[PDB]
Amino acid sequence: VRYCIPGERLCNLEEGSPGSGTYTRHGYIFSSLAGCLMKSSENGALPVVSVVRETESQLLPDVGAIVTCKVSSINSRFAKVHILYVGSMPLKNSFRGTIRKEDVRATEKDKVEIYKSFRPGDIVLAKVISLGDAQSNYLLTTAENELGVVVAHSESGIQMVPISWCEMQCPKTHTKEFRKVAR
Amino acid sequence: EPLEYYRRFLKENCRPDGRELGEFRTTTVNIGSISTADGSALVKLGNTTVICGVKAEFAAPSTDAPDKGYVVPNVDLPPLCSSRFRSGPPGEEAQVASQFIADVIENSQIIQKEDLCISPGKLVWVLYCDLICLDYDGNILDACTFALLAALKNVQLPEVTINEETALAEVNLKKKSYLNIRTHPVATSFAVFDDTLLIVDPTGEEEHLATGTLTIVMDEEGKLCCLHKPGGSGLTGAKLQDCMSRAVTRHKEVKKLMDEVIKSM
Amino acid sequence: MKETPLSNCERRFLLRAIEEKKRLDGRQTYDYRNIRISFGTDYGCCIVELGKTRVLGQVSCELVSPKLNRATEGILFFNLELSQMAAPAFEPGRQSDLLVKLNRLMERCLRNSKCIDTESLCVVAGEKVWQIRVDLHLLNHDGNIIDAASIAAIVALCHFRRPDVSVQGDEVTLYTPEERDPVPLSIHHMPICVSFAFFQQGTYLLVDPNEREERVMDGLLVIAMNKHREICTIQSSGGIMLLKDQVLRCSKIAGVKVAEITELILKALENDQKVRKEGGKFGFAES
Amino acid sequence: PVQKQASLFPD
Amino acid sequence: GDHRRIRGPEESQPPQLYAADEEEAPGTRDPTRLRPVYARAGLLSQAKGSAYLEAGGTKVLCAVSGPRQAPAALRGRLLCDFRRAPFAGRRRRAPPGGCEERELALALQEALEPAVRLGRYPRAQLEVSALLLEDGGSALAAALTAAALALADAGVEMYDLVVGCGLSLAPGPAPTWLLDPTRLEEERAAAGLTVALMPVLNQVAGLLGSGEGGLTESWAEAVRLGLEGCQRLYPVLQQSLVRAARRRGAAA
Amino acid sequence: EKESFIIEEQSFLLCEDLLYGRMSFRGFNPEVEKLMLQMNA
Amino acid sequence: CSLRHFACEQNLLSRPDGSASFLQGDTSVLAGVYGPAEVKVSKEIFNKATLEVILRPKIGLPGVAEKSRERLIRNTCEAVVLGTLHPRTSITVVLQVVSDAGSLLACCLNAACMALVDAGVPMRALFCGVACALDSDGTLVLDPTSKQEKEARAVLTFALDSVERKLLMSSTKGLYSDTELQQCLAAAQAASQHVFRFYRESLQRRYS
Amino acid sequence: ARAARTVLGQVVLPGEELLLPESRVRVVCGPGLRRCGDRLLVTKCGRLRHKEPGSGSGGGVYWVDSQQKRYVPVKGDHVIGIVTAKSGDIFKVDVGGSEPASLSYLSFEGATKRNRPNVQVGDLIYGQFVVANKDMEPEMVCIDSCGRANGMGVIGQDGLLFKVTLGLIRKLLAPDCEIIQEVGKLHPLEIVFGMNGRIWVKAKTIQQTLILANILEACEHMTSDQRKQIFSRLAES
Repeated sequence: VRYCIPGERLCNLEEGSPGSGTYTRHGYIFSSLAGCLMKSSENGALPVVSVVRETESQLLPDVGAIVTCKVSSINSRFAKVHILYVGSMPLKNSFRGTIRKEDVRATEKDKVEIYKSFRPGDIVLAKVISLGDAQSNYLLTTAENELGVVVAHSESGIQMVPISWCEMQCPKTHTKEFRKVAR
Repeated sequence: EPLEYYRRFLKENCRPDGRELGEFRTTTVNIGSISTADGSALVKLGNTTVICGVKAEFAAPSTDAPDKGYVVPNVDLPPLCSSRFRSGPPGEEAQVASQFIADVIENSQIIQKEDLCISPGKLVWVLYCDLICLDYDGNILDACTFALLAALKNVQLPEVTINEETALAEVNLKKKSYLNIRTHPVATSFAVFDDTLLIVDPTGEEEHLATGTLTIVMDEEGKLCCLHKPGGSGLTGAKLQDCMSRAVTRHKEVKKLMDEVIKSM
Repeated sequence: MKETPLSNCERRFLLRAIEEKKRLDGRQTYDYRNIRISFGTDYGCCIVELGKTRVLGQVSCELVSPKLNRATEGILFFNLELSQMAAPAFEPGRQSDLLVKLNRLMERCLRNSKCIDTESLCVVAGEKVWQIRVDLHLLNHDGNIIDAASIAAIVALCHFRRPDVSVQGDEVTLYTPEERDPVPLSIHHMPICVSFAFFQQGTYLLVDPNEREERVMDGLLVIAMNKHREICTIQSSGGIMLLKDQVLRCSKIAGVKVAEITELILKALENDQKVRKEGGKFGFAES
Repeated sequence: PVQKQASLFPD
Repeated sequence: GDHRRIRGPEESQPPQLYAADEEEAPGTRDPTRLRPVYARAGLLSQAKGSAYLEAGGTKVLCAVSGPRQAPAALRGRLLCDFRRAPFAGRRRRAPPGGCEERELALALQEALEPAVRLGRYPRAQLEVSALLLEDGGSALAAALTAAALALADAGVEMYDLVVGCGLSLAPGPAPTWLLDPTRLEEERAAAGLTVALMPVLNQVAGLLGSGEGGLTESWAEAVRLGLEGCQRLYPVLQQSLVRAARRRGAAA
Repeated sequence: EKESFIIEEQSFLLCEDLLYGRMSFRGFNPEVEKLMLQMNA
Repeated sequence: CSLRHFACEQNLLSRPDGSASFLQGDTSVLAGVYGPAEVKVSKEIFNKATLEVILRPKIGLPGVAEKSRERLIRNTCEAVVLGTLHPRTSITVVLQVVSDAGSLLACCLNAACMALVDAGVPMRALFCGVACALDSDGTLVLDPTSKQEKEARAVLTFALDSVERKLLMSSTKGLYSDTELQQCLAAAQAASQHVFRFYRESLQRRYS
Repeated sequence: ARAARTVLGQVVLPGEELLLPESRVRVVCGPGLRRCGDRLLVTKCGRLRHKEPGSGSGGGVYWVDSQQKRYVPVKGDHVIGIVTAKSGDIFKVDVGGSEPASLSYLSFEGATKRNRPNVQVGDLIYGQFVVANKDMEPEMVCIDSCGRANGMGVIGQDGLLFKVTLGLIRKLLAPDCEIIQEVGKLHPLEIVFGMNGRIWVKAKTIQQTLILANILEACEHMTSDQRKQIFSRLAES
């Protein structure tokens, strides 16, 4: 174990290659961060050196993921969300995703309707597909019956229970709201 | 799911940090850390931090009260405190806190403006007390008041004289004189959740997700200088007498601290 | 926020009703709306409301070191504020063009016309002189301001009274309104503006336009006048091509209009003084 | 250069 | 009158100008000397990265509010706000400033842009905020070093660190270049200078100077001397960063 | 087997009966006159 | 009575949504409300209406004290006003001090409430504002006059609610004690009862 | 907190809770009411009012006849609008609320890609909402569900569009109004009432239109004197 510094060299190119958090100058590699270095080794025997600030080391929500999020804004077209838990490990770097209109139910019917599936201020979980290019807009999908809304607060302040596929109700009083209930 | 996550601790008579809903965090000070200034005081409550520098200058008084040496506070919440502030002029919180500090200075009467007149009608001191926040983890008013008081005790001023031949005044930066302060106002904060739950010294999040806030300044001789109650879910005197008691306790504690410090110099 | 847009229907209807010489509420072109002048309790406050446009005016005094170029005469500080209650668009620091033009126009009109006596209000020539500021506030915005702002500033500056002062050598002694009777100001002549609005490049002209008429107008001619037929200011805005006879006629109109407004103002002040000389802290005049 | 101790931010 | 701060007096002059004395002069010392330095990174909590540096009466903070959305056009930015506390220096100045704060801000930006690599931080602006709690000599150099520490702490990428150093000129008959001076040696001075470099690749990043006088050779000697000083200072900052990283590893 | 006992509405129609907005009096746009005859019963 | 003749008037101004002139004795405030309207993505917040208060006197410019006071009013209204109904919109409350004769906040609050009413804005409960002045002798006075505020050692503005007569806001000048605070608070509650009776009378005569 | 039946014609003020009698019978909470548990909180000053359906099972309905100016996008309300702009397929129209509503180029009666409607900026419209909610921008349409514009679409031109209070409309559209009936005898006309306080009127000449608009914006509290005065004026036009 050794902590490095944004100026110190680490190794010749003949003794390693830059993986991340580094750069190269004439016949040498040079760190670029205050953190811990590590030289991994492939079966090829040529090491890959890298430097990491393990405070928030790295996370990556891949395609076949299951990520929770919070519904902030909505429209007849799409509903935007914020990423909180990628699996079960939270990430203070809250990424921002989107859910399309048709990409809401496995049946893919156009009859779907956002205001009857989602509402602003409720938590869902979905599957990412596209990372995005400019703003890294994750596009999430809920084309599955064990997906979508899990917790949802009532008209004003009550938490409801998922009775059926597109129904939810508050336990104190009685009122049938409409969502894309999960499971 | 922050609020829910927080009620869980609240109902276990605790907090997610290890405080028993009625106690503060590690309070510390440092006096005389700075030479360029007449008075200097650093205060920090765990992560929260504040620093007061009080400079002394000359100025001409008004016509309604020639024998009044001005005391001008100004609070600065620069962007390095928290990200909720941006490079530019002062926002709203800085200005409110400034007016709070000034209201205190004027009502507690810790200092007699008359004790700052050299030659009435002609000269009088002006104490520019500049406070600066450096970590806004919460409860910045208590820290500001306490640091102000500390530095305003540290401050020792020179002595000046008047010469009729020259018709001007001269200073003696060698000899000096401390500054008499009568009252020792301490501030105690509170955060009121939905109806009846009052937490003391609320940090950042606890103030973000709260229904109301409260602050109370409690002079030593069983009196109050300010009851800052900006909005809230409401309160009855029964949820207020308890806060006043706790404020008296905090007064005792911080006054002991400040005495120990000024005596350890 | 923003002002709701104007439909082509309303625009065309207005233009046509102008063509046919028909206003909306039911008045002619050479007519103002019922202007009311109401007073407050403190000498120097006046609420003047023409139709729906209400404007408040306060007058305050101070003693200060004068400016070297003029060590004999005092100072005067105008200011007009467009309160967000006047209309939505009047956010702070956004509608700055309107503020600038109104304030410059009012300053010009009153100050440079020498309406009051900046000399009478001297106390110590070189050290301490008076300082009269006047704060106008726009409360409701329905149409014509300049007229309202001016009537307000004038009613105030004619319904204001200074704390009396005694002097000997350099010894100056101020006193309170309860120890002596405050002294009024010194006016020479009361000017008040008059606003004409041009429609269809100059063909039609209206007086005291409402808000819609201001939205479908291309040009605005302000003319300041007295009861003695003395042009104090005139201004053309809106990027419009007028002529000579137009300004001549508009001036011959402003004459009568200002005469009448002045009669009213004087009546209002008379009634307020009469009331206070009988028990009562108000004064009211109606067009 | 040798170091010192924090007159202001001791730990 | 400012309507965002408390109503104070119009003008206010300090008492020193009304004093009557010949202030004390420092005298003699080892010209190639450096003051004792206390540099620690990781002071502040609510900030992604912060640093604190003390050298004599000099006391400086710096914080880094990290990337905040706002090729050669999709290239990062960093805007720096230098700011001296109103309770530093013999005289008081209102918080705003507008004369030298902005000059020193430009200096910091011109000395940081090289070290920092902004290709890896596109469409982003790093808000660097320096604060000078007490002035006791070389200030701009302390600010460069503190901003460098804060950046390296927040974990922004770089090429090398930034080390500053301030020099002055003795107005004596035999004028010698005084290294890392005090506010007294700096107000009783003829010329002043400030170097800042990246010691690994040995490249200046931003310098500055001024003079009641001088000449080519003198300025050159000053430059090289400041370079040597910065070299001799680098290890302190190195150890500080290592220490902060160890404390982070300990916390988790 | 439960059902809501009170429901939140914000429409003045269920609340209160109202005629058809667009109308006409003795001649203008007889189409609106037949609309009146139709929708107001 | 223990407090002084005080009247009000609704729907004065044509351009703003709701307006109210509230005067007591010789202090007179004027409030104008712009109901749920636009708001830019910077000022807004989901699931809540942004309430913004701007208070401006009739002399000089607004500085700091008025900003503090308008924060107080802002948070009081956020306490009573419902905003989970009208998210992503802005309610705006403009206050103008036609006259100043002490008991200022006790007038601004009442005017704000009446304006909010006239604008048909969904409120959870009315609120009111009173002011009690403790002279040196302890003799308190409700709805004081500027003379009484200058000749006194403490002044206390209390913003109360109507449902359960709690304490929504408290702004104090001077220095006072505990028992005095409690008793002046009780007197404030009685005064608030009277003010609420007055509101009901005014609205009864408005809907007639 | 008492006797919903005893205050069905009295002035209720916000904060007031009122409760209703009973196993029970379903009821509905009006616009100016709100539900707190099994009680009704009031949110707006108003002369309370009640109604019951001709049957005996419906229970009842409650509300407050609150007067005001600002409008809120509600569902199933006929509303005038002012096209503010067009973005590609959909063009945004103003209503007088928080934000501008949206139409679709194929919602008007009989329109497709090869047959677009004639809507120009500044044009005024008479539509109704199909999604009016606090969480989503409101979309409106100028066509009944069956597929025919039963009076909807663009208004037209050559008229006066003014604005009045909402309670004034809620009253005028009543089948027992006297003013709007008496006007059908003096001179003809044709007018659109929009539930957003916005009214459109047309007649043959313009003097008549102006007299009519003034009447309407004043008819809330007109005196018999002014009443017959303006009636005589219309008779003399």
